[PDB]
Amino acid sequence: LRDNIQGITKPAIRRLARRGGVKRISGLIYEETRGVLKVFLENVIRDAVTYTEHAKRKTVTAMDVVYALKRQGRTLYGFGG
Amino acid sequence: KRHRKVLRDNIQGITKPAIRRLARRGGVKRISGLIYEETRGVLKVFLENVIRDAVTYTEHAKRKTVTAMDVVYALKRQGRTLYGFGG
Amino acid sequence: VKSRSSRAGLQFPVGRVHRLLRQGNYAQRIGAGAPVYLAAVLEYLTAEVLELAGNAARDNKKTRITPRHLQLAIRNDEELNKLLGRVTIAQGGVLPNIQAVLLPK
Amino acid sequence: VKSRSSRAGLQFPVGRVHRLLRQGNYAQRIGAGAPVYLAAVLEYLTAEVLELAGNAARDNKKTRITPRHLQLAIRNDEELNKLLGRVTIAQGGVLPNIQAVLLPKK
Amino acid sequence: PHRYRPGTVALREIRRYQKSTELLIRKLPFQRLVREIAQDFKTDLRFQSSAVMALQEACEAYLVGLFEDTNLCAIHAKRVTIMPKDIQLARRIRGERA
Amino acid sequence: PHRYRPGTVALREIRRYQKSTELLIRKLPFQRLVREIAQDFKTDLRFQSSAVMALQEACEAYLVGLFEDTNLCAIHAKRVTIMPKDIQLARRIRGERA
Amino acid sequence: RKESYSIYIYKVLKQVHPDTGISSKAMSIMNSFVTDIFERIASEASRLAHYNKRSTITSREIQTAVRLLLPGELAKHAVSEGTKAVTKYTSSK
Amino acid sequence: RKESYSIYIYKVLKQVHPDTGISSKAMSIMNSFVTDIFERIASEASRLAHYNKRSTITSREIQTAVRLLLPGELAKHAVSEGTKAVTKYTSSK
DNA sequence: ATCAATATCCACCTGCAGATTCTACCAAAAGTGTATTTGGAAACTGCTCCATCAAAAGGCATGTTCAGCTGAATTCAGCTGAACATGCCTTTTGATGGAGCAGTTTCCAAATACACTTTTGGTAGAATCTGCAGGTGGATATTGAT
DNA sequence: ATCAATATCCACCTGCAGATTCTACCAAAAGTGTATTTGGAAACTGCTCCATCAAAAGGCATGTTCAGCTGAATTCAGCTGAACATGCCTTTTGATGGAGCAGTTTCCAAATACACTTTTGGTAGAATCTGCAGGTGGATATTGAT
Ligand SMILES: [Cl-]
Ligand SMILES: [Cl-]
Ligand SMILES: [Cl-]
Ligand SMILES: [Cl-]
Ligand SMILES: [Cl-]
Ligand SMILES: [Cl-]
Ligand SMILES: [Cl-]
Ligand SMILES: [Cl-]
Ligand SMILES: [Mn+2]
Ligand SMILES: [Mn+2]
Ligand SMILES: [Mn+2]
Ligand SMILES: [Mn+2]
Ligand SMILES: [Mn+2]
Ligand SMILES: [Mn+2]
Ligand SMILES: [Mn+2]
Ligand SMILES: [Mn+2]
Ligand SMILES: [Mn+2]
Ligand SMILES: [Mn+2]
Ligand SMILES: [Mn+2]
Ligand SMILES: [Mn+2]
Ligand SMILES: [Mn+2]
Ligand SMILES: [Mn+2]
Ligand SMILES: [Mn+2]
Ligand SMILES: [Mn+2]
Ligand SMILES: [Mn+2]
Ligand SMILES: [Mn+2]
Ligand SMILES: [Mn+2]
Ligand SMILES: [Mn+2]
Ligand SMILES: [Mn+2]
Ligand SMILES: [Mn+2]
Repeated sequence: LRDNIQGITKPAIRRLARRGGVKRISGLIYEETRGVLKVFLENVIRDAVTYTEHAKRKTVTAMDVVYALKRQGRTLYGFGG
Repeated sequence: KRHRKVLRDNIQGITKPAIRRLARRGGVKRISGLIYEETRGVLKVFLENVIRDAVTYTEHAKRKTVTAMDVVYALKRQGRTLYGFGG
Repeated sequence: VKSRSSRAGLQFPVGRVHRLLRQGNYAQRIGAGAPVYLAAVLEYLTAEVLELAGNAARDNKKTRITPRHLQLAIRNDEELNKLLGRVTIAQGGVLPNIQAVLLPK
Repeated sequence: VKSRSSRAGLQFPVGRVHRLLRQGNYAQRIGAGAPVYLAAVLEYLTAEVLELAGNAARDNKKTRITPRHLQLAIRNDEELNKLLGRVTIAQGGVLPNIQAVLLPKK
Repeated sequence: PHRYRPGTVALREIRRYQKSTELLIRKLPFQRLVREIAQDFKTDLRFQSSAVMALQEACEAYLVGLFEDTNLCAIHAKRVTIMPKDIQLARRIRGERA
Repeated sequence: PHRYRPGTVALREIRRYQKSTELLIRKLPFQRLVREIAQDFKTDLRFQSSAVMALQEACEAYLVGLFEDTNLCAIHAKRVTIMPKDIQLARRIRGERA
Repeated sequence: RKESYSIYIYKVLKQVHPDTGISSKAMSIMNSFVTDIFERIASEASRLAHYNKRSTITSREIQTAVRLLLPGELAKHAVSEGTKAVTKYTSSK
Repeated sequence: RKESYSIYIYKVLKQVHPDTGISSKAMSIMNSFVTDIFERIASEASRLAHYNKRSTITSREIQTAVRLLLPGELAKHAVSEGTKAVTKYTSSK
C-alpha cells in the first residue's frame, strides 16, 4: 500500500528535471513537484470530465482532454484535434 | 496646408520620476540606475504591439480615426482585457 | 403582455439577452431557456461584485462606488480575482501590499 | 467540371474550407473568395513547416518526418515558434540547451 | 538640519501611490509618444482622446504589474534593488520576448 | 573502483533526455493517479487510452517547461540547485499564483 | 442609439445596497464586466454545442459553460440562480 | 466516416520535399496544426465582421485576420499566397 | 598538461518487425444551373469631435551635492545531495474473453423559426439634487538625533 | 528612554461638477398562428476498454561515502536615496474651423436557396520499407596519479 501520487517516483521527477536542464536537485523538490502535478491534473481532468458529462458519456475521450487543455491555454497537437 | 512639427525622441518623455512612481505602485523600494532605459524599451515594445493591432482594426474599418474600441479590441487580442472604455 | 424577465423573476432583460444570443453567431438556433439562464447568471454575478464593491465604498466612508472600490472588492476576493485575473480595471489602482523584507528592522 | 481548388491553383480543398466556415458559426454569409484565401493561407503555412521539418529530418539522416522533427523545426524558427508559443507537440521533446553556468570550468 | 534615512521616503512613496489610482505618467508626453509610434506605423492618423487614455491605462497597468514581478525577482536574489536582470527574468517567465 | 565526480552523470543525463522524446513517468502509476483524481469528479468512469496518453503528454510537457523556468530562477539567485522556492517564484510569475 | 445594462445594474445595486450610488466610470466598468462574462459564457456554449454536433444552445449548454468558466462557489450559486429562473419561467403562461 | 487534411498535407509534402515521408503521429500533429490555424483565422475574421456590423466574412476579413494573427514575415507571405489564389480563382471561368 | 585506465560515445553495417504506401470500390459532399433575395457600396450630408491655438501659472522635472547602507566580493565550514553498488518488486506486456458502451438508425412530440401585427420598456437629452474633492487647522503618530 | 522636525489623520465646511429624476418617442419586445426541425428515446450492434494472468525485466528503493555547494560572516567601495535650488513645460480653460464619422437612400453585384448531377475523399484489406535495436571496434572524455 502506497499513495498514487507517490507512485510518481523520485527518479521519474528527476528525469523530467533533466529534460528541463536541471543539474542539481534539492531534496524537497519531489514533494513540491508532486503537489504542482496534482493541481495540474485536477484542473485538466475536472474540465475534461465536465465535457464528458455534457456529452452524456461515461468514457473520457481524448478529444475531451484536448478541449480541456485548450480551455486552460495549453493546446495539445496530435490527439484528434 | 501646414504639417505638424516632427515627432521624435518622445520616449524620453517617459521621465525618470514617472518610472519611479510606477515602480512605487509596484511596491518597489530601491531602483538601479539602469532600470529607466530598460523600462523605456519594454514600454515601447508594449505600445508598438498594441497600437499596431489597434491601427489594423482602424484600417479594416476604413477609418482614419483610432477609436477607444479599436484599442480595447487590440488589447483583448493580446490577453490584456480592459474595462472602462465602452468595452 | 408579460415581460419574460418578470416571468423568470429577474431584473436583467431576458429578451435583450436572447436577441444578443441570436446576433452573436453562437449557434443556428437558441433555446428559450438559454437567455433566461444566462441573464440570471449575469444578474447574480453583477449582484456579487456590487455587494463586495458596496462594502468597499462603505469601508472608505463613501456613498458612491468608484472604480477603486470595484478593484478592491475584486482583488480581495479569491474567486472574483481568479475570474478576472487577466482583466484590467481602469482607474482601479492596486491593493496596498509591501513585501515584509522591505520594512525597517 | 473543375474543382475550385484547381481553379485557385491549390492542393487544399477550397470547397471543404467553405463548408467548415459555414458550419463553424462565424457569420451569416460567407463570401466566395474567403474559402479560397483561407485555403491558400493554410496551404502556405503547411508548406512552410513541412519544408523546415523536412530539413530537420535530413539533418537527422532520416527520410520520414517525425514529431521530433516538427518540434526541432518549429522551435528553431523564430516566427513559427512565436505563432505556436502556447502549443504543445506530442512526442516532440525539447531543444538541447544547457545554461553555460552548469558546464565544467576547466 | 533634518534628514530621513534612505528607504524611509521610498516606503512612504509606496504607501502613497498604492493608496491612489491616478495615472502616474504625464499626459501630454504620453500622447506625443503614442502619436509618434502610430505615425511610424501609419500616417495621417487621428486619435479619440479616450483611445489615448485607454492606451495609457493599459500601459501603466502593465508596467505596475511588471514591476511587482520584477520586485519579486530581486527579492529572490536576496536583493532590495530591482535591476534590468530582474525585469528580463520576469518577462522571460511570463513568455514575453526581447 | 571508478567514480564520476558529482555533476558529471547529471550533465550526461541532461544531454540524454534532451535528445529523447520518451515519456519519463512510468505509464501504469500515472494511469492509476489519473483514474483516482478523475474518480473524485465522477464515478464509474472509463478512459480512452489515447486520452490517458494525451494527459501524460500534456503533463510531462508542462513539468519540463516549469523545470526550465525554475532552473532560471535558481540560477538567478546565484545557485545551481533548484529549490521549492524557485518553483514557487516561477509559478507566481506565470500567473498560476498570486 | 447606444444601449447598455445600466438600469438593470442600478436596479441590482439598489437591491443589495439601497443607500449606495455608483459613479459613471464605475458603471462603465460594470457594463464591460457584464458584456465580458456574457461573451465568455456564450462562446463556451457555442463551442460546446459544436463539439456534440448540436445546432441549439439550450439552458444545459449555458449551465456547463458556467461550470467551466466560473470558480467553485461562484459557479454553484450561478447554477442555482439559473435553474430557479428557468423553472420559474417554464411554469408561466 | 471521419475526415482530415491528411492527403492534402501529404501532397504538399511531396510538392516541397519529393523524397520525404511522414509518420502517422506526425500527420496527426499536422492535422491539429491546420485545424488550429483554421480556427484562429476564422474566429478573428468573425470578430472583425461583427465589430463593423457586417454579416459577411469576405476575403478581406481573412486578410486582416492573417495580418493580426501571423508574425511579420509569415504574415506577408500568407497575404501574398492568399491574394494570388484569389486572383487566379477570379481568373478561371 | 601528459602517463595510464576505466567507461563513454561514435561509426559503420546489419536484419526485420512494425508501420507506411499502394490498390480497389461506393455514399457523401462538391459542383451546376436557376430563381431570388439581400447585404452594403456609392453618393450626399447633418454634426460630433478632433486638432490647433493662445496664454497664464504653478506643479514638477532636472541637475547637484553628499553620505548611508546596499550589493558584490571573499572566505570558509558543514552538511546536503550525487554517485554507485546491491538486491528486491512492481511495471510491462501480451493475448484473451467478456461485455459496457459509444455511434447510428428510426420515429414523432415538443420546441423553434417564421411573418405580421400591437404594445410597452429604455433611451436621449433637459430639469433638479447632492456627494465629495480641496482647503484649513489642530491632534496623533512616526522618525531620527543626543 | 526623551525631544524636535515633519508627516499623518480625522473632523468640519462649501460650492460644483457630476449623479439622479423627470418627460417624451420608437425601436424592440411580446403576442398569434402556421411551418419545420431537432434531438430525444427504445432496441441493437461492433469495439475499444476493463480485468486477470503470468511471467521476466529492468527500474526503483536502500545505504555509504564524501565532493562540492550553499549559506553565513565580514568588508568596503561606490551607487543610489534624500534634500534643495531653478526654471521649464505640462496642465487648464475656452474658442474655432473643418475633417470625418455616422445616418439615410438608392440599387445591383453577390450570396442563398433548392434540384440534380458528378466526383472525390474514406474505408478495409493489399504490398513494400525505414529505422531500431545490436554489435563490434575505434577514439573520446573523465579521473586519479609521474
Ligand atoms: Cl494549470
Ligand atoms: Cl433551452
Ligand atoms: Cl400550471
Ligand atoms: Cl496650472
Ligand atoms: Cl450490469
Ligand atoms: Cl420608462
Ligand atoms: Cl412607460
Ligand atoms: Cl426536442
Ligand atoms: Mn469573399
Ligand atoms: Mn468502472
Ligand atoms: Mn442588501
Ligand atoms: Mn445588502
Ligand atoms: Mn568505424
Ligand atoms: Mn505486418
Ligand atoms: Mn438591405
Ligand atoms: Mn563612504
Ligand atoms: Mn548587503
Ligand atoms: Mn561594489
Ligand atoms: Mn569538507
Ligand atoms: Mn551490483
Ligand atoms: Mn449493453
Ligand atoms: Mn479630502
Ligand atoms: Mn453642469
Ligand atoms: Mn530645469
Ligand atoms: Mn467632409
Ligand atoms: Mn475519382
Ligand atoms: Mn479519387
Ligand atoms: Mn478515391
Ligand atoms: Mn540504433
Ligand atoms: Mn541508430
